[PDB]
Amino acid sequence: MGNFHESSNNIWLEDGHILHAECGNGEGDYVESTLDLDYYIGNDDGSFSWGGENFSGSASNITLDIEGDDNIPVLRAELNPMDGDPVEANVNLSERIGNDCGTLIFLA
Repeated sequence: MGNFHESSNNIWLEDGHILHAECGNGEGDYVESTLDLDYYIGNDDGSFSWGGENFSGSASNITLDIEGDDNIPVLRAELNPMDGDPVEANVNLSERIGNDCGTLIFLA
């Protein structure tokens, strides 16, 4: 899973596409890393898809909010499906987002 959220600091989103977080390596220090969703996440039928891209290309007001008692970075934004009428999509970055040696990585 994307425990990186639990082992990372300053978790948020910029312009709804750029991710920033300080993930450690193990020695005891933190490492500032970032990940691009515009090339990692896409829009699948008005929903979020892990491993896609250009998700924002058909989305609006894309922002990341915390949800749960464990503080899980959830990205919510209105996506435009192929059928019609945009639907509110919500994806938890922690779902498939990890931190390798402090660097931001994706669960593949």
